Amino acid sequence: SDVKMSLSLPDKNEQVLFCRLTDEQHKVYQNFVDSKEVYRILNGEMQIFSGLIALRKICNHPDLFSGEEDQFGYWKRSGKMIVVESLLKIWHKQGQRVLLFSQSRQMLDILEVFLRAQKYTYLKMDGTTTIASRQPLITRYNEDTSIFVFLLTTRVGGLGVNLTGANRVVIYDPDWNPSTDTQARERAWRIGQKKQVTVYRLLTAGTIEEKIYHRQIFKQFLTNRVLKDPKQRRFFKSNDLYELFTLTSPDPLASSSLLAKMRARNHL
Amino acid sequence: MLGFLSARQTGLEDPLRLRRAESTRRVLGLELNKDRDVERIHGGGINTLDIEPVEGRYMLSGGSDGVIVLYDLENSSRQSYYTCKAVCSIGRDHPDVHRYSVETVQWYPHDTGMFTSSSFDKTLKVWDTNTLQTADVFNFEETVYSHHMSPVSTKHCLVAVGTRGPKVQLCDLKSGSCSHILQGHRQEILAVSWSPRYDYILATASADSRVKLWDVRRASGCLITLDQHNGKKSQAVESANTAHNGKVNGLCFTSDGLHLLTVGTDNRMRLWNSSNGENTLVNYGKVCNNSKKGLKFTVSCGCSSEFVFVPYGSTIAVYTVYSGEQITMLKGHYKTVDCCVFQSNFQELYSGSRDCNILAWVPSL
Repeated sequence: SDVKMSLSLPDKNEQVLFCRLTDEQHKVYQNFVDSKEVYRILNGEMQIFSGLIALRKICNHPDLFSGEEDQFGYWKRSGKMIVVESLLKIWHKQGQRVLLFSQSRQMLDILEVFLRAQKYTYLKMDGTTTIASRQPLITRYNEDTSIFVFLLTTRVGGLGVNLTGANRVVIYDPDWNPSTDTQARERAWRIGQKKQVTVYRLLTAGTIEEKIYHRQIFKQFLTNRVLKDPKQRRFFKSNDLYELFTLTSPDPLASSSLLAKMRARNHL
Repeated sequence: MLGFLSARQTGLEDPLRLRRAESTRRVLGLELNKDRDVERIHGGGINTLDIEPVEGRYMLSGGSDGVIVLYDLENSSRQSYYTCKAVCSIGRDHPDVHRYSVETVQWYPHDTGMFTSSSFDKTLKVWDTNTLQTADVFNFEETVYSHHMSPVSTKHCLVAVGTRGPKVQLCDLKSGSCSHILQGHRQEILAVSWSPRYDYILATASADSRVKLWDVRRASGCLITLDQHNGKKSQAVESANTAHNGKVNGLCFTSDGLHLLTVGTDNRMRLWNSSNGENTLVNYGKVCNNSKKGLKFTVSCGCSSEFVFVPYGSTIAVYTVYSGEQITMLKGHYKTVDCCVFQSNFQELYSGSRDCNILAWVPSL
């Protein structure tokens, strides 16, 4: 922010998208939140890991119950995938290069399958890909514009890799650690980015994703309370309790300066 | 003495010669107050005294009964014989008196508009010279045995605090951050001192019987490790390995921060070089201390040969720092002496003991 003018970067945009659950996806979410397992967890009986993981999987896609054009991970069954198809269409028609992120490897595989269903030229990288081949792949994608979309797991997709070659970035799935999201979305807007970039972070409105978004908002508030300034406004969008299982879909000093500073410290 | 005046007038000898010769001759002839008497205000023993650095006029004093008294030393009366009045006081009725004996009290160097004080109630209050109100406090988890502000730092304003915990705290007065601790010691820390020469070199000593010269900028514990026998081998950072065989409850850098004098409960004193911690084998004989808490002493400045005024039982014992001669003994107290200060302007000594007295030793003739 204080170096951009002295560095001549292009413009950036931070649009956040609030998706709508599909009928099947909404039904699955409603079924699961009405299950007995979540009731047991809310009673403290069982570990909270399982319910959270299941909800994340559902919101990413109804892959719990693998439902032609009905193969496992069919794009129209998850609203986020429909919106992603729309955006990929628009950007491919706009001749832009897109960056596609995801937290989970399996949803990355479903996304790859959908991309193969389309004609888009993709190029994927996760922990599975051999390390020796990774930097070559980065060089390739930053080299040729033929590859339209780049698939990544955020745990390797972020973390110091330079992907100025891409133009557009979409964050499919949120996470508990906002730093992951920031690193991913900063994979594009770096030194050498010669085109305007815009960020699209996908959240299923009124679901677990919105609650995780609130939590990580509170986290940026905590961090900015010390790194940027101490006058940080109090987080108020949520009280951050354990009711995120619910479905709420929308619709030299001279001995005077020292004394004065110290009094000021004492009068807070 | 007339010869010095002749030489000085003729330009034979630099005035330096007369100045330092006369200062020494005054220090040798020191003896109990012919022409002073310190007003009595303390109900208990006096734990500390601190004559101000600039102009050397006012003298704080911290009693064992929680009261601080601020003195005036200049003979404002017209008589040859006078008394040192008390200007103000943090009495027992002040809303901010310490609940217990005051263990250390120190003027703010570079400006008399402040003074710091510490006490066994685990508090280090930072007063105002003029308004006389505690403009801060640092509350600690264990009793505060001693503190010391750097005497030369124009940049930093840290305040080393040696408490009954094995962690040397470094509070700051610029925005107050009492988090810092120097890891490495092993038991209580009975004394701490800042170098007068180098800004950041802090030397602390602990009841586990070793002194350790830290550098407070580094991140590598301590620099030097003081060892009685200064053998070939080296050690890591601990309080172990016996600078003295018993508790070390005393520290004083000599006037210009080269060497380092340490008294300890094993009835010995040792002069160590402070560049390499090299015990310089000066000895001083058998100096009696058995104080269970900090032991304050001082060294003269502006004298031809450098002395040290070390309490010795109820007597102040004067030694020559570099030669170990016992110049004399001052015998004027009735209980153990606990702190002595030196007035470098006129070569005068003030001494405070458990007997609730602050005596003045002035040169005779």
